[PDB]
Amino acid sequence: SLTVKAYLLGKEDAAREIRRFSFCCSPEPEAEAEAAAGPGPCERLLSRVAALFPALRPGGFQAHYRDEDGDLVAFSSDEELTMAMSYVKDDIFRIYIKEK
Amino acid sequence: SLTVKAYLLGKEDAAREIRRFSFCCSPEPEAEAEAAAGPGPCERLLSRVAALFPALRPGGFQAHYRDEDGDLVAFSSDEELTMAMSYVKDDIFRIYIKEK
Amino acid sequence: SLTVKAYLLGKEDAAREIRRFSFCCSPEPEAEAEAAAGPGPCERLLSRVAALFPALRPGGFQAHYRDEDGDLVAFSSDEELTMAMSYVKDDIFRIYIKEK
Repeated sequence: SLTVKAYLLGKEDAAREIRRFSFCCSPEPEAEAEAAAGPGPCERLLSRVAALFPALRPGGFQAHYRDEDGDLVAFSSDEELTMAMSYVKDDIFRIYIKEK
Repeated sequence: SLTVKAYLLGKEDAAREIRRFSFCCSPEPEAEAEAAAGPGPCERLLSRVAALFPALRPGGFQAHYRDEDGDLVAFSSDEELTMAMSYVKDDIFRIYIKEK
Repeated sequence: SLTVKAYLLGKEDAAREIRRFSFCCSPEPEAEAEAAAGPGPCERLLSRVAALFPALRPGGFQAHYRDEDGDLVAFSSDEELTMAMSYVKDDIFRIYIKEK
């Protein structure tokens, strides 16, 4: 299991709302194309953040993760998630949620 | 029939979105308590504005109507609607929508 | 794999020597009693620290790990290792080596 921490950013980049959800270490929830048609972790995470942060649009936001440099990188692909977890050594995945 | 015009207000009180819906001249849509349990026009209007203006909360907004003076009066009662229509002579009811 | 960082402490608790070794995520290196006769991780770690820190005795030292409070707890049992790793979220296990 891996708890993912999300940080909501308003206009002054100030923490509006905080919420976390339990995630599986598994690559993807489903295997069939009826349930995985390419993505998996990204589409899963972006789903929870939507229901968790109703303050903004359901799918009208980008999640930005810090890199080795610290800069924000708006991720939106499973390939980018596998990389983002490579940074964190612990079982906590922090990310910066922003509404488009 | 009576078309109700709503004006969405952001932070700078600037018209974000515009949308209208056809309303009935009738007092209330239903008569039974299963369908009218006190309110009628207010609850009906506030319902449409929610589905029409998804940009904000479903029921986390107040509709303000101009008076004889011009000032905004956040209405939220059927008794206030019957009065608001008394101002307009035409078949067009304008109101200022604001998200709480 | 899990890199274990060790910190050598002299008389003034000052970092004398620094050295790291690659460890396996596995419970124990061997299964037979000829190779595991109770311990496993502790006996393995304490073995490397000895060859790595020849400055002191081969088996005349105690390794102290920080707890939730931060205090040092001289560990010397496999049961204590499994717990020590539970603190660190990353893949880096830090410990304070002291010669008896």
